Amino acid sequence: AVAESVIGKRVGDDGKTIEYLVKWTDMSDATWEPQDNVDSTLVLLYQQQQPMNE
Repeated sequence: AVAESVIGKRVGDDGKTIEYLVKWTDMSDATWEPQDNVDSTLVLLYQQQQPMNE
């Protein structure tokens, strides 16, 4: 339950993403990365993929 590891999306960080998945460095499968701008620092990046507008 901390901001450390974040690497989960339904695709790659190139130009064809699909969905958000957040994975911590202790309890994998927490919240979400891509469509999840509830951080703006660790997610927004993996969300660079997702405009966070669905």
